[PDB]
Amino acid sequence: WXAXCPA
Amino acid sequence: RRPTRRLKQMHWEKLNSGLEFTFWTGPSDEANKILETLHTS
Amino acid sequence: AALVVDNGSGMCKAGFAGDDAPRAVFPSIVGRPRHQGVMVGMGQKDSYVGDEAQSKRGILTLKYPIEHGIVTNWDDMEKIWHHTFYNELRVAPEEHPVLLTEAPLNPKANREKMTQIMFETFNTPAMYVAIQAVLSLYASGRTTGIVMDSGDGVTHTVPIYEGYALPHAILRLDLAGRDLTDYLMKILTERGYSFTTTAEREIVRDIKEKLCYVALDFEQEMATAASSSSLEKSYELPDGQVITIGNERFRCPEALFQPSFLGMESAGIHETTFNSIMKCDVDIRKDLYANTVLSGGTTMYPGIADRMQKEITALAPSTMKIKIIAPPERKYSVWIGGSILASLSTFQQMWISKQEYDESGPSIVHRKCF
Amino acid sequence: AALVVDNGSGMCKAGFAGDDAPRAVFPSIVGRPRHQGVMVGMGQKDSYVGDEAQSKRGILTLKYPIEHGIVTNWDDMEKIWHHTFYNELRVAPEEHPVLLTEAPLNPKANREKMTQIMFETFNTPAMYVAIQAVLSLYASGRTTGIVMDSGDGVTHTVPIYEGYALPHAILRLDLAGRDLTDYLMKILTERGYSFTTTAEREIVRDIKEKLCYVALDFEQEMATAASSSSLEKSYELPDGQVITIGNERFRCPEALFQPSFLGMESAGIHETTFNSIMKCDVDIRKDLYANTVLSGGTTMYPGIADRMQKEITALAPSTMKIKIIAPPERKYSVWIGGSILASLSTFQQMWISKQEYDESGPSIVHRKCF
Amino acid sequence: LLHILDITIRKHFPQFDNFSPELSTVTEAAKLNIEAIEQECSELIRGCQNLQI
Ligand SMILES: Nc1ncnc2c1ncn2[C@@H]1O[C@H](COP(=O)(O)OP(=O)(O)O)[C@@H](O)[C@H]1O
Ligand SMILES: Nc1ncnc2c1ncn2[C@@H]1O[C@H](COP(=O)(O)OP(=O)(O)O)[C@@H](O)[C@H]1O
Ligand SMILES: [Mg+2]
Ligand SMILES: [Mg+2]
Repeated sequence: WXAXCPA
Repeated sequence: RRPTRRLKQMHWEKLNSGLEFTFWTGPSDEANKILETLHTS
Repeated sequence: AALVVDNGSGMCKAGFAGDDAPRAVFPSIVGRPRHQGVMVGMGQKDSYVGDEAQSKRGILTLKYPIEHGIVTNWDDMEKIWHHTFYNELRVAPEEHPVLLTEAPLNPKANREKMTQIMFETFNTPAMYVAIQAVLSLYASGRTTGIVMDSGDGVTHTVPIYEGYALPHAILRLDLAGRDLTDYLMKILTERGYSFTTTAEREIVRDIKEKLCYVALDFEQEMATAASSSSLEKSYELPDGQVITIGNERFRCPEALFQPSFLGMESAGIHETTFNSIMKCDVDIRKDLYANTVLSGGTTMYPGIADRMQKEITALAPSTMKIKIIAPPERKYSVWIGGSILASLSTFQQMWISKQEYDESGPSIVHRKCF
Repeated sequence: AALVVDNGSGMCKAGFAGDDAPRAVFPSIVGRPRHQGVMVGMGQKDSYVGDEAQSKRGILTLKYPIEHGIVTNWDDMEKIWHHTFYNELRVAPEEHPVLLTEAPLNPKANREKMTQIMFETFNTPAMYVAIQAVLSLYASGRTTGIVMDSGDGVTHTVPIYEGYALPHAILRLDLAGRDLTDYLMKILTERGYSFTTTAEREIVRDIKEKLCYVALDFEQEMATAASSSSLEKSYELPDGQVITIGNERFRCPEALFQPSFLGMESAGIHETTFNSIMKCDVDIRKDLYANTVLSGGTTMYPGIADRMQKEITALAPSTMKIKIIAPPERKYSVWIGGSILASLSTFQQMWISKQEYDESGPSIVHRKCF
Repeated sequence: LLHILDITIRKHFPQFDNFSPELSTVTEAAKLNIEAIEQECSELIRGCQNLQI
């Protein structure tokens, strides 16, 4: 993702 | 000009008041143009 | 000086009678550490309540003791009240009567439990319990009207008259701040932002309070947001990352007026207010229309006063006049109204004295203070 | 015929509409040689895609273009699709429409770039995007139930009452097969085995696929393994060494029902199913309880269906009956459902024509597909 | 019947193509109650003349 996680 | 076949009949409410007060009585030349255009369009 | 403690789902406000602002306003959460402690000698506590939990919310599982207006955990509720008196207010309830606030259509079990808990664990000399919606109009200075009570629990529309709550005319509504917070993160994932944990739910709540607003026209605003980037605003996460929201600003607060976004068949707060008024008598309908007062933190969105007035005007007959009263202190309207009632000289008559409680028992709360 | 490409985080399946099984099933990995080529006799291609990289995985850095169902690297994704159509399916995309699959609650930019790539690089006549969980229900011959999909990146519960899924009750968790693989190699070091590199990651996945199983009673099984023997299994590594794993057989799959082992506050795969059902209407809850369908490779553990039924029964009211449906071919349920949808005559009007995309650009994928 | 009138006006009567932008005060006037407005103003006169006496 963008904000949060890695994706 | 009348149609050659019977078509859908739309029902209106006749004006109880005299038509002289209404704008329908006034024979403006603009109204005559509508009939001529409709008969040829 | 009688304490005015207003427990709530989101925040609990505590102070003293006669003051114009609560002394302590802290979140109503009870967090516990989910990781084992390795550093010895720190004297770390077992449970953190209030501002301490929020500061260390990264390594805690924040649980709200009150959900949908009903206390699902009566052990954590005692913890918050203990923290309110001894820590935040630093006043022993032994020599100060305590005023509590209920919720509209509250179960009788909660009413007696609140009296029993405080009269024994804290043994306060006196008590009085009042409706939150009733106190909302008292702060505004008018006794007759309809209150659009909204918050982090459940939205209530209580058309009180002569300072008395009408029991049949109260309409419930589950659309609250928590639902919008859960809905905001569901639509924020469309831009690539994933907030899922309870610690990150507090972050989304900060975004909602700062950037979200109510658009006057939904269809007009939707086209403008897509065409131009003027509506986009930037927000900074605690870790330093910068996020951008383009049209979620007016899409999350819009769920209040169109509950079909969340999948709820019930109508919005604009129609619930109109429905509640219709349940009242015809003669008193004129007064309620011109004396409607919003309350709670949910109704603090910019432009909500104008959107509510326009939409309720069409539903109401053209003869009726609409006057949405939105005081700027509506966040603490419940607490301020409680302070006004406590400071009254005639308020001494309907105290629930400790001596009277023992002879009558916990059942006295139903008949004494209603 | 219409190609049905089901891109997945771990493996991608491609085939033809109307067939009962995917034509080509290869891992979705792109590897590049970190070492320097020394010989000139062979081609020594820049990058290897699919099972070609798996055979030579020793000298390559395997990278997954898809993480948690989101395409992180669009340069490598174009390599995989170019490999699917020209090397595995050996067909020209310019003549056959292509059906793709996307996980629910995904960023809008993920499926917007998919439309742009299909219509500009491969020049496919038509395209369509469908939810992975929705197609999993069609493979079971049902149109009313809840699908518990679980793969490498996403574990989403999508309650589907009718032909269209319920959007407001979709729950998605970022805990799937890839997360368990990282946990398996973390607790494998307790026995003295160290798997770190991405090449060694593929070895762990083989161990998980063959030896791991879900225990009916985790607490009772842990005590049984404490007595040693009768539970340790021997696995042979590509080097030649034989490794034995004891309580790690059921500890790794237990992270699904107890995500607290991975440090995630999210609920387990059994509670997230009950929570998803609770968000639906009261009338529909009866049908969803008795028509639970599992899908994906993660739910292929021996005994997961039995364990899931027990957990849901305790949470669900005793009046309702729980029936978990586990089809034997649930690994390819996503593709099989897509084959049925593509072969339908009614679906011919749901295709996105090339001219339609040109007039509206990539943004047409949001309005048409779901 | 009305949908033919749209194509009939557009094809042959360009002057009648769009009259809604030309006349907009009528739509705004449709949101007000004439009798209620007349009664409301009439109340003001009655109150003041009673005040004079
Ligand atoms: N300025 C604001 N704008 C929008 N929402 C707000 C604002 N301030 C508070 N809120 C929302 O209102 C909630 C606070 O509810 P509150 O009124 O304290 O409940 P209670 O009525 O039980 O005390 C918070 O959860 C927050 O999401
Ligand atoms: N027999 C099996 N036992 C346990 N796990 C399996 C088995 N087969 C596949 N898996 C897991 O399922 C994952 C892939 O499942 P699948 O849904 O078919 O692909 P994707 O997740 O890419 O759509 C793999 O990462 C693997 O860990
Ligand atoms: Mg409140
Ligand atoms: Mg999959």
